[PDB]
Amino acid sequence: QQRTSSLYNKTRQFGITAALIEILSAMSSLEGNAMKGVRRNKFWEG
Amino acid sequence: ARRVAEELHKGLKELADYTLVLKTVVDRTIVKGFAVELAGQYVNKAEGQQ
Amino acid sequence: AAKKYDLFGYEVDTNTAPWIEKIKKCKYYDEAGEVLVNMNVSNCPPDIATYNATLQCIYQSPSKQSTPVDNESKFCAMMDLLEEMQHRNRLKPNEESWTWVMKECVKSGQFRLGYCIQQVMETECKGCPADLVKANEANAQKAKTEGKEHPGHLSQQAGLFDVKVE
Amino acid sequence: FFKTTEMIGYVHSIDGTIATLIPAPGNPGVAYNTIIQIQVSPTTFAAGLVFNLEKDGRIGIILMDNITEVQSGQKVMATGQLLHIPVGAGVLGKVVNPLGHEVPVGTLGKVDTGAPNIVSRSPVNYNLLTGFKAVDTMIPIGRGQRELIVGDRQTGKTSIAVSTIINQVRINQQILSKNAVISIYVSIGQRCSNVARIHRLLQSYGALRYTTVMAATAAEPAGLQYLAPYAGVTMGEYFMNRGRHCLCVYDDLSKQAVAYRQISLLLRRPPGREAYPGDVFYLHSRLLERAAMLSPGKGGGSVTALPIVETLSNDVTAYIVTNVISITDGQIYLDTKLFTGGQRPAVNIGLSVSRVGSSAQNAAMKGVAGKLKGILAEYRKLAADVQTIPMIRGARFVALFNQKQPSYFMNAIVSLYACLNGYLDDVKVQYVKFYEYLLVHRDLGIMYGTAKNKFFYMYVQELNYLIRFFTLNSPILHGELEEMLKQHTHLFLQHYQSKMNAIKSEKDVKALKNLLYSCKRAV
Amino acid sequence: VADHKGRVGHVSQVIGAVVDVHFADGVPPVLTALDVVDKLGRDEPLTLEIVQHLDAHTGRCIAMQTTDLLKLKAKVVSTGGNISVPVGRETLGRIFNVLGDAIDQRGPVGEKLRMPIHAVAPKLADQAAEDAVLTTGIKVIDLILPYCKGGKIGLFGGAGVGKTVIIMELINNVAKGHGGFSVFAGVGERTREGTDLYLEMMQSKVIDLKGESKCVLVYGQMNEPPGARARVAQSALTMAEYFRDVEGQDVLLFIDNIFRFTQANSEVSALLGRIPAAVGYQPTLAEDLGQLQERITSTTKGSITSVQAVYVPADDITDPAPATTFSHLDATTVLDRAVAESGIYPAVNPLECASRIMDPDVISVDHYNVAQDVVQMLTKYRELQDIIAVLGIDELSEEDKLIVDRARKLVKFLSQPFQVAEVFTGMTGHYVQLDDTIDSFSGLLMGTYDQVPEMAFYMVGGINSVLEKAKKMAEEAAELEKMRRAR
Ligand SMILES: Nc1ncnc2c1ncn2[C@@H]1O[C@H](COP(=O)(O)OP(=O)(O)OP(=O)(O)O)[C@@H](O)[C@H]1O
Ligand SMILES: Nc1ncnc2c1ncn2[C@@H]1O[C@H](COP(=O)(O)OP(=O)(O)O)[C@@H](O)[C@H]1O
Ligand SMILES: [Mg+2]
Ligand SMILES: [Mg+2]
Repeated sequence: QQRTSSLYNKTRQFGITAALIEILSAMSSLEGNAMKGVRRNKFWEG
Repeated sequence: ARRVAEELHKGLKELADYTLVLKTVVDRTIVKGFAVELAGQYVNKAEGQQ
Repeated sequence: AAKKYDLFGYEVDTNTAPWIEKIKKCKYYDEAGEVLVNMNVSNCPPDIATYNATLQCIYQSPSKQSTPVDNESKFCAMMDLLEEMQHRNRLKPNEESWTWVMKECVKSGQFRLGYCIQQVMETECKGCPADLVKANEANAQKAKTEGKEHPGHLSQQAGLFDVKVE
Repeated sequence: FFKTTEMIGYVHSIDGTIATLIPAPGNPGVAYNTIIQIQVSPTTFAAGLVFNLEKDGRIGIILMDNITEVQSGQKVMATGQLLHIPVGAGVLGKVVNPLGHEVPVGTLGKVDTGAPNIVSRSPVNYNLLTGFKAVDTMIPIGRGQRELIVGDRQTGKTSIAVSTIINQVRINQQILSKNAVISIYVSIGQRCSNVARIHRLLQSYGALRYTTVMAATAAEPAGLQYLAPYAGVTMGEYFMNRGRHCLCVYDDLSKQAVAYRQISLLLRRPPGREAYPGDVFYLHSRLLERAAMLSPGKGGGSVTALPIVETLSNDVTAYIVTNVISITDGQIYLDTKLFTGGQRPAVNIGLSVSRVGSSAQNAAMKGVAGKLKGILAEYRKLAADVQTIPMIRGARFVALFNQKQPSYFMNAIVSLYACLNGYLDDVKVQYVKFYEYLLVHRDLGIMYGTAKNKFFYMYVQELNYLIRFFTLNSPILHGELEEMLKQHTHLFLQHYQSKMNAIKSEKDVKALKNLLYSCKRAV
Repeated sequence: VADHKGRVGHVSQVIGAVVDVHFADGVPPVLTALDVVDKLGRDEPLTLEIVQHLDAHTGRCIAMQTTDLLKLKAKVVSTGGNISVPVGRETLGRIFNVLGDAIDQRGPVGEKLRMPIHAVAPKLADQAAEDAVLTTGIKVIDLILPYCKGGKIGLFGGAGVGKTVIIMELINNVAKGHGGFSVFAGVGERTREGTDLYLEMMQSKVIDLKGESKCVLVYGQMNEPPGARARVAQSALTMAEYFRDVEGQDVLLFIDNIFRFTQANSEVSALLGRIPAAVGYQPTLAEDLGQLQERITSTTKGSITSVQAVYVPADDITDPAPATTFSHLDATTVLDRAVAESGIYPAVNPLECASRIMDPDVISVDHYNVAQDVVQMLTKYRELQDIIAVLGIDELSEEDKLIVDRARKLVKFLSQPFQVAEVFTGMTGHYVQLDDTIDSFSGLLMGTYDQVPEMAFYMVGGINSVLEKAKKMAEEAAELEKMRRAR
C-alpha cells in the first residue's frame, strides 16, 4: 500500500506537469507564428 | 541569350505588347553556358562542375 | 435474355460470348486468368460456360507460362477455379467441369486424385465415364507393378531416434 | 521548342530536412501539396513537397533527396503536379524509395488518391492464409481487411508479417495468377541492415517474384519516411484496380508518426498531444481507408493491410496506438510475457480480435474454427478457476499453436481436426509436436504396412484444394480421413510413446529432449 | 451588404485543411459556404465554410474536400448562404454525403426543398414530455436501463466492445417495424461497415429500391477530411429535424460515432489559433457538442428517438469527450471490456448504466422492483467477490453462497445472442419480450430456478430457452454417463 501510494503521488505530479508543459508549448508555438505588422502611426509626430 | 529571350517572349501571348528588356545576373553555380528566365519560363543551357 | 444485377442492384453485362472466344485462343492457361480478370473489370461476370472454357484451356495448354514455373500443377489451378466458382460466385459445377478435372488427373498419372474425382462424380454427377475410370485403374496398376505406388522414403523403417527432424 | 520549367521563387532558409521558399515578385506561384525541384546545380535537382502556403507568400517545403546539396538562395522550379510513382508488374522483386527510385542490392500511380466509395466495396469473403494455426483459426484475416499487428519490441511483429508474405509463395506457384497475392513490404525508419536481411530472406524462399520492397531507412529524411506508406499502398492499388489482390505491410506506422511530428514541428505547426500534430489521426485514417475489397463491378481486386505498431511495457493506452486500433478491422496483440514463456508466435488470443469473423474463413476451416473457439473459451474459463474433455483438448490446441515457419493449409487443418476429435487424448502434451511432425512428414501406415486408404495420404499435397472445396466433414473425404487418423494414432502410441515413456538414461533423456525441441521448430 | 450571393473573394492562406479567404466587399457571414470557381485541374470540386472572421475583409474557413492543387489568390465565389441539404420523402432510400449530394450512383434525386445544416435548437417552450418504454428486445436494456420513446440514448464504450453490433441489433429490432422514418449518420467510421449496413437494409426491405424506402443514409467516414466529419452529423440532424417538424412523424436517428465530431473539431482547432484545453481538446468542446445535442430532441410537433454510439478513448471513461456527453442523454449504456473478455455479450456493465424512466411512475411497479433487486444483488456479489478471492467460497456462509449462486446465474442470464451477430456466435439470435424478461428475472431472484444448472442461463433468450438448454445439458450428461458406464 505504501509503495503504491508513493507511485500514485509521483504519477499524478508528473501527469499534471506534463499536461501543463504540453499546453504551454502549444501556446508558445501559437505565439511564435504571430508576426508584428507595420505600425500605421504618425511616427514623425513625436 | 538575347535570341532565347526573344523566342520565349514570342511564345508568351500575355507579353505581346510588353517590351523586351535583358537583365544580367551572375550565378556562381554555373561554370559554362547560360540560363534565361522570363515570366516564370526558365530555360537552362549551362553546366556546372563535373 | 433476362437482365442480371450485381450485389448493389446494378445491372451486369451478360454478353460473355467474345470472352469465351478469347479464352479458346490462348496458348498458355495462365493467360486464361487474364481474360477472366478483364471480364471482371468490365463488369461482365463469368458464367458456367466461361469456367468450362477456362478448364478446357488449362487441360489443353502446354504449361502455365512461356517459361516454366516451379511447383506448377494443372490440377491445383482447376480445383482453385472450381472453388472460386462455387463459393465466391454461387455456381454449381456441371458434369463437364468434373470430366475435365478427371481427364487432367488421368493425363498426369495421378491415380489417387483420380479416385477422389471418380467418387466426387459418382456422388454429385451421374457417374464417372467408364473410359476415364479404366484409364485411371490402368495407371494405378502400372504404378503398383513398377513399385512406385508410394514414395520410397515413406516405406523405410524408422525409430524414435532414427528420424531426422530438420 | 524549349524545356521551359516554371520558376516560382528562391530558397530562403534551411532547417534540417525542411526548407522555406520566398516567391519572386510576379511569378505564377506553386500549388498546395505539389512537388517542386530545387536547382542544386544547372543539371541537378532536389525534390521537395509543398506543405504550407503562408500569407507572406513564403512556402514551406519538405525536402526529399539531395538535402546536403540544398543551399539558401537557390532557384526553385514548380512542376505543378502531385506526386506520381512508377507502378506495374515490372517493379516486383525490386527495392525502391517512396519516390520510386530503385535501390541497388548487393504506368504512373498518384500517391494522393482517394479511398473507394461506399458502393464501390463488397463484403470480405476471401481468406488470406497467414500460415499460422492460431491466427488462421482464432483471428481470421480476409482479403481487403486492415489487421493491426500490435506489440512490444522483440515480440515477432516483423517475423509474422514476413512469414505471411512468404506463405503466399507456395500458393501462387500452383493456382492461376488471377488469384495470386502480390506483396508490398514497406520498411519505415528501420535499419538498412534489416532491409538487406529481409530482402535476402525473401529471396531465399523465392518471394521476390511476387513481392516488392519499399525502404525508407533511418538515415533518410523524415519526408521519405512520411511518404513511404502512401507510395507503398499506391503501388499496391495498381493491382487492386485491375481485378487482382495485394497485401501491404507497414513496418511500422509508429515511426511514420514520429517523422510526421518532426516535419510538422519544424514547419511551425501547433503541437498537440505528446507534441504530435493535431491531425495525426487523419494521417493513418486516410492511409488505411485505401485498403478495401472492390465490388464485382469494379473488378473485385483488393488490398490487405497489415500495419505494425509498437507499444511500451504492453501499454495500449498510447496516443497513436489507440488511433490505429480504432481504425483497423482487428488486431493481433503479441504479448511479451507469452513470448518469453515459450509461446511463439506470442499471439494473445484474449486481447486479439478479428471483426470480419468467420466470413474470412474457408468452408473447410469454418467448422474447425467454430468448435475450436468454444473449446478454447471453456478451457480458459476452467483453467483460471478435473481432466474434462475441454481441458484435455485445450492444452493440446495451445501446444499445436507453437510454430516457427508458416504451415501449409492441408497440414494445419488436418492437425487441428485430429486434435479436435479426440485423436490426441492419449498423447502426452509434451509429445504433441512430435506426433504432428510424424503425421505431416511421415506416414506410419505405409511404414508398418497397415495403410488401406485409396487416395487420402498426407504426402499427396494436391489434396489441399480438394479439402478446401468439399471440407473434411464430407462423405468424400471424411471416411478416409478418420481411417488415416485412427491408424496414425494407434501406430504412434504403440511404437513411439511406449519407448518414450521408458527412457531413463541421461543420454536418452537428453536425446529425447533435443528431439522434442527440434520438433517444436520443425512443424 | 445584405445579399452576399455571388460575392468574389481570393484565397490568401492555405495551411492544411484551413484556408483564409479575402473579400474586397466584406467577408460574408460566418458559416457561409464558398465555392472555389478557379480551374485548378482538380478531380473533385472544392468548397469552403466560413468559421471565423479575422477582420472586416478576411475570413478563416475549413475545406470539405482535400485542399490539394490549391494556389493562393484563387478565385472564390460565395453561395449566398450556409450549406444546404435536400429534405423530404424523396431522400428516402438514398445515400448522401456532408454536402447533400447522392453518392449511391442511383440517378438524380428529385428535391423540392433544401434546408441549411446550421439551425437554432428548440427553446424551452418547445419541449414535449414523452415517457413511454421502448422495447428493444434485449434483456439487459429492457430491465436495467429501459429506453424511452423520443429520448436520447448513448452507447459508451471502447474499441471492439460491441457498440456497432448493438446498433445493428437495435436497427433490426426497432426500425424494420417502425411506423415512421429513420436516419442513419455515419461519422468518422469504417466505410466497409457502411456498405454492410446498406446491404443489410436492402435485404431487410428497409430500403426498397423498386418500392418505397423508409430510411436515409448520410455518410462521412474516416477517409474524409476533418471538415466533412464535423458537418455530416449536422446534415443528418437537419434531415431528421425536417421529418420531425414538416412531416410531423416519429423518426429514429442513429449516430455512429458521435465522438468523431469532437475529434474533427479538435483536429481543426489547432490551425484556427485556439489554445488547446486539458487532454488536448479544443476549448469549445462543451459548447460545440451542446449546440448539436440540443437540436437532437423531441418537440411538441414530432419526436426523435436518438441512439448515439460514444467512443471512450483507451477505455478512459473520465476523458473529457465521453464525460461531456453523459448529461445530454436520457439513457446511458456503458460497455465494459472486462465483461466482453468473459464471454458475456452484450458487454453491458449494469452497475454503471442509468435510465431516466427507471421510476415507478413511468414503468410498472414490478419492473422497477425487479430491476432494483437485480442491481442490489449484483452489487452485493461484487462486494463478496473480494472475500471469495481472499478466503474462498467454502469459507462463506450459506446465506452468502445462495447470493453468490443467484448472482452468477443473473450475470450469465444477462447475456443474449443477437440476430445480427450469428456469424460471431454461430447461433440464432433471440428476441425477448418485456414481460418475459421481468417474469424470468423475478423468478430467478426468489430462487424458483435454484436447481437449474448455471450454464443453462448462458446465451439464451427467455425462461423457456433456459429450460430447453437445461434439458439438452441433462441429456448430453446422461449420454456421457452411459458412455462411462460401459467403460
Ligand atoms: N514464431 C517464432 N518462433 C521463434 N522465434 C521467433 C518467432 N517469431 C520471431 N522469432 C524471433 O524473435 C526475435 C524477434 O522477432 P522480430 O524481429 O519479428 O520482432 P519485432 O516485433 O520485429 O521486433 P523489433 O522489430 O522491435 O526488433 C527474432 O530473433 C526472431 O527470429
Ligand atoms: N453480440 C456479440 N456477440 C459476439 N461477439 C460480439 C458481439 N458484439 C461484439 N462482438 C465482438 O466485437 C466485434 C465487433 O466489434 P464492434 O461492434 O465493431 O465494436 P466497436 O464499434 O465498439 O469497436 C465482433 O467481431 C466480435 O468479436
Ligand atoms: Mg520489427
Ligand atoms: Mg464501431
